[PDB]
This record gives sequence, C-alpha cells and structure tokens, in this order.
Amino acid sequence: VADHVASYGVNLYQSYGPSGQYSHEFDGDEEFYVDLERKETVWQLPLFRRFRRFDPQFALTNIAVLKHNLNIVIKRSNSTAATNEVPEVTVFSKSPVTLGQPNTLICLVDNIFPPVVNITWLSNGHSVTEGVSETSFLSKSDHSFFKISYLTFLPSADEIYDCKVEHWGLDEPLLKHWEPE
Amino acid sequence: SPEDFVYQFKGMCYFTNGTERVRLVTRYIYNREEYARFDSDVGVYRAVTPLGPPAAEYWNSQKEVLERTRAELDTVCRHNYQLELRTTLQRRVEPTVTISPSRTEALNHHNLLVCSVTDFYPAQIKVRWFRNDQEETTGVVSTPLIRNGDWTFQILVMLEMTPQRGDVYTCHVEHPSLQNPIIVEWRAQS
Amino acid sequence: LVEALYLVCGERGG
Ligand SMILES: *[C@@H]1O[C@H](CO)[C@@H](O)[C@H](O)[C@H]1NC(C)=O
Repeated sequence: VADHVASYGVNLYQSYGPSGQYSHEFDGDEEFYVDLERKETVWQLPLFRRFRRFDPQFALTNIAVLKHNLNIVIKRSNSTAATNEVPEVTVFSKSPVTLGQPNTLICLVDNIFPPVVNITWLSNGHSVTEGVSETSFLSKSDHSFFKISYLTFLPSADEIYDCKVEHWGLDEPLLKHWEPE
Repeated sequence: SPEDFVYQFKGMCYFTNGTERVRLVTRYIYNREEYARFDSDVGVYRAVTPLGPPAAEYWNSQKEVLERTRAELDTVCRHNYQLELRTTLQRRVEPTVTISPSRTEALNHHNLLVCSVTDFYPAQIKVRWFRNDQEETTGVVSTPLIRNGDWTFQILVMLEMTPQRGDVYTCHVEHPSLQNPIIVEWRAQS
Repeated sequence: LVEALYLVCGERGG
C-alpha cells in the first residue's frame, strides 16, 4: 500500500553456472544491472545514464558475500535444492498493429524459478536472432522472477511468430504463437 | 534437470507521501524461502523460519551492524529517493491513443471498439468512453495495466456497441503527462 | 549525488 517500492539491492547468486545478478528496481522496473563479468553498470534509460552513477565494484562485493552465505545455508539445510516452477508465457504487441509499420513483440515469461531460462523467437518456424533483446530477471514478492523478451518486427500478413521458452519446469519447450490477426 | 541452489538478498525501501513515511526491509532468501529479515518498523533482525536463528543471532549480537542497518533507512532509502525525485518521479511519457474495431471472432453478438492507450509512464491513468454526448458506463471492459518492461505501460479498453449511422464515439484519456486530455474519435458507418 | 545500496550481511562462517 506504499506509494513507491524500491529494491536498492536485488542480489542473486546460483550454484548452477555459477551465476548471479545485481540490479536496482523502482516501482517494478529495472533501473540498472551490473555486468558481473565486465564490472560495468548498465542503466536502462538515457535519463539515468545522464544523471546517476553507481559503482559496479559494490555489486561485485555484495555478490561475493552471497556466495559466502549460500554455501553456508546449503549445509544448514542439508542441501535442500530449489523446486522448479512452471513458467507462464504471454505474448503481445507493444503498439497497435498496422501492416508495414515497424513494431515490437513482447514476450513475458512469468513465475520463473529458479532464474535459468532460454527465451528465443521463431519467425515462420525459423530461429530469429536479430532485433531480439531481453530484460534481466525482475523480482516478485513471492521470490520468483519474471523476464521479458523483445523482438522488433515489420508486421506482415506473410509472417507469424512464436516465443520459445525453455525451463527445467517444463516437460518440453513451450511455444506461444502470435500473428497480426 | 540439474539441481540448483539459489540465494537472494533484497534491500527494499517502501515510500508513502514523499518521505513522510519510509519503511526499510532487508530480506535473506534461500531458494524461495525468506529465512531472515530486518524491518525498520521493529528494528532488530528476525529469524522468519527455523533456518534463520544462526543468522539473526549472529547479526543481532553485533552493535555496529544493528546501528549501521538502522541507519540505512537514511543512507540508502531517503538518500536514493533524492535521486529518484529528480529522475524517475519526474519522468513523463505521453500515451499515443488509437481506436480500431473488434475485427471478428464475435465479441458476444455485440461489436466492439478498442481504445488502446500505449507507451505511457507513470502508471496513473484514466480512460473514458463516450457515445455522442453521453459517457459510457456499461459495456466497458479493460485489461489490467500492462508493463512492457521498457519503463512504459499500456492498457486496453473495449466498449460494447452497435454501429449506427450518425453515432459518434470518442476515447478520453487523462494522464499526468498532458495538461489537456487526449481525445480520439471514431464515427460509426464510414 | 551517487547511488547508495544496502550491504548484504554475511552469515557467520565456521
Ligand atoms: C538437517 O539435518 C540436521 C541433522 O540431521 C537436522 O537437525 C535438521 O533439522 C535438518 N534440516 C533439514 C532442513 O533437513
């Protein structure tokens, strides 16, 4: 019931990989994430890169303590492993669809856990890499995550799509079809 | 399917009425269970589950850690808010409004006009349907607020209607980014 | 002027 909710520290660290994530959020959106391998802060808006600065090193130091904590809690819990969840996939357009007019398809993968997923796009049954993009893992009060993938595209009557989601919580790859009706 | 051991730490700030009321909550999670936390409303670390006593106890036994944490309400929450105030909180992106017919698939023996309000921010928004000189209250259905993830929102409001020559429909949209409301019109039969 | 962050507390290692 707060006017605003912020996570000035969404820290994640997994044994699988191993891998982790460091980002800040405000009212459910990602302000930035720290490329852990490159030690570089990646803000999500021009407005942010222009007026704010965050030292990447801080992300690395925190993540290091999380690794320290995880190992200790793995032992304390007798190695209780994470439970896989079933992802909910939803595909929709960013702008009203008008043939010939550049647009962007949005693929939302909800209730993700653990945070390990493969989100790719298909164009008329073929793998599509160009114009594809995605958010980091956004947090959820229930402690699961959600990630959003993007596909810039030219609306065509001769072209259809599918958002392909791969997660251990799925018996097999999931396909959510979409086309300019 | 490999086994995964996940750890999560969340440093969260809750704001109500500017910085009149500010609440700090740090959460330690193992997989999906928050086993320990610190909430500024109480002021001390708490084992939320039997997995946290070793943690809460360790941290509560250290004076500087308790104080330092308590102080984060200011050094972190209130601090960042100031940066949020001249950036996020003043960000304004006007919505583009569009009206288009239902198509087909049957909207329930009753046609449909779709008023799509797209790419706006912040979330606060008001959309209204008019039929000539009267406002439509019934037959209006809206999708929940939709988060695109790129710091923009979208929302769709359909109106159940029967096309009749002469009738005119308009979608009125109110958002904090515009001094005047956006008004789009659709004329039945033409 | 620069962003602040919470420091995750470290569990006691034995
Ligand atoms: C782990 O094992 C120890 C000793 O066998 C026991 O005291 C504790 O309750 C167990 N915890 C879990 C989560 O299995």
